[PDB]
Amino acid sequence: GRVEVRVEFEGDKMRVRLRNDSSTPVEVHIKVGDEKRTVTVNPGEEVEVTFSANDPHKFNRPQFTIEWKKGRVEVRVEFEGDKMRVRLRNDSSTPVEVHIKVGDEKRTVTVNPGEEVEVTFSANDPHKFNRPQFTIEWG
Ligand SMILES: [Tb+3]
Ligand SMILES: [Tb+3]
Ligand SMILES: [Tb+3]
Repeated sequence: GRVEVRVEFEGDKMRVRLRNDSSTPVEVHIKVGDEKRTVTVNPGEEVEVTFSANDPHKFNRPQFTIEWKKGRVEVRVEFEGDKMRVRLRNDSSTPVEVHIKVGDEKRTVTVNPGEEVEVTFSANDPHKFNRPQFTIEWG
């Protein structure tokens, strides 16, 4: 299994592309401020989710929840100063590799059931954090 989540912050828009390269349908929840969007991604399927905000600063702390039907992986991104914090919580019965890609930086962490992992990324240039992407891998 693999669920690919790509984010682009092109403008007043957060685009999220979700690919389910696994054999079970996943439900994906995204929260940014007052707006929550929710989508089923069937096996093989790609879905685009787009938030708008006049003030693009309201996209500071987006949360992603992948549900398999229990089984949830929660991913919170906190853009604070020159740093991007990524907090991964695994609430399933099985470990998950999370591969993270922010500009040049590539980073892989295992997350066992009931573990929370925080990875911090640095930027010389806050435009490094404009197209962050993460993949959750299971079995
Ligand atoms: Tb684009
Ligand atoms: Tb539902
Ligand atoms: Tb469920």
